[PDB]
Amino acid sequence: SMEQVAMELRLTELTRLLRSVLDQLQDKDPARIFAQPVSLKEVPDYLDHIKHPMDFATMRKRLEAQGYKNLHEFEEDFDLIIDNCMKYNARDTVFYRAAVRLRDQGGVVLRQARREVDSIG
Repeated sequence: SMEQVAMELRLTELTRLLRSVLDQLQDKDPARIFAQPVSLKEVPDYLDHIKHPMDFATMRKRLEAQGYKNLHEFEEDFDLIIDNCMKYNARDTVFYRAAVRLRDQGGVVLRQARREVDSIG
């Protein structure tokens, strides 16, 4: 149907905007701490601690399959990256501190993304 096409075009355009958001957030992680999944070879107990692991590569795979239907879904995954790190790692660690800085910096980006998503529809 034409309606299904129009819906698909909106999803495609959302995907464009989320790719630009994703790039901007990942620039706020210049150490590449959150770039890839935590390795279960190197952290064999991880899944005993963290039930829903997340990282920027995993988000990028979902994004490229047009797997985020709305900004809320995308933000959920970004928040997992931060929140998982802040639980597994202690306050005095480079990992935790990196997550705090990513959260603070990413907030700004996400605030305007929400306005754009609402504005353009």
